[PDB]
Amino acid sequence: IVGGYTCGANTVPYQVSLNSGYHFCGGSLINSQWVVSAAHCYKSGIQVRLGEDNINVVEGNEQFISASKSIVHPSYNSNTLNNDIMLIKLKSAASLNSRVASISLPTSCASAGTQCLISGWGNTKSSGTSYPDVLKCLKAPILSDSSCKSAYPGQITSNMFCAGYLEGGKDSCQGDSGGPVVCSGKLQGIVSWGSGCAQKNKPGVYTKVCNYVSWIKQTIASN
Ligand SMILES: CC[C@@H]1[C@@H]2[C@H](C(=O)N1Cc1ccc3c(c1)OCO3)[C@H](c1ccc(C(=N)N)cc1)N1CCC[C@@H]21
Ligand SMILES: [Ca+2]
Repeated sequence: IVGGYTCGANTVPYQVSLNSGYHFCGGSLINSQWVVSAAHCYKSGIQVRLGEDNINVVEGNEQFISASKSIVHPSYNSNTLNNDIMLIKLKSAASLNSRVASISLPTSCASAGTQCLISGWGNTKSSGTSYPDVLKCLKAPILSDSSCKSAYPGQITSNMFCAGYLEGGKDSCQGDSGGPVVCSGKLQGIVSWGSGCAQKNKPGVYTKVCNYVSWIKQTIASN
């Protein structure tokens, strides 16, 4: 997260760290046995880490749970990043509490100007790599489709939206991928891609989760 603020420990209880010996992606807990992340975060050997603040220190409230399966959207396209979403099933159900909790799926898509909360443990600088220990937070609005498509002509599908600041200086970045964009208490986005981080006129692009709710529900029901 570039230009954000320290969330505070366990203030974002649905936030997850995907770990393979190191943090590589975020995710969101959507019930006690399933996580939503980005398709481009796919790998084998994923451990899900719940209840984290400092990812480098065991502080209490952590639960480490292996992924038993990862389900990349079958129409995910690695070139265009269309359908950049993946479901992860936990080996065992998480123990839900004040500090470990699920986030609701949306019943409707969010409109432009909706202010959202984006969080993660990714890079906090644009040019240069500085990773935080603790979870960072950023408040950012959803941009209009017209502004999104003028920023990234020809690259924006109906399954994507832009959020952030055209003036720059505030954005998600490397390591934030697959993390949550939560607006009015519902999961509306997944950190997917962008052009650098926090560059002027290059806002972040996010998977539009409201387009996948039935897929999510049908997939979880059958697995
Ligand atoms: C694996 C994808 C990679 C991903 C994300 C991204 O931007 N990519 C580049 C990419 C790939 C294909 C594309 C694309 C961008 O635009 C159209 O098609 C991602 C990324 C980069 C920048 C932001 C951001 N500024 N909000 C958000 C996510 N990077 C960081 C680490 C993983 C890598
Ligand atoms: Ca920790």
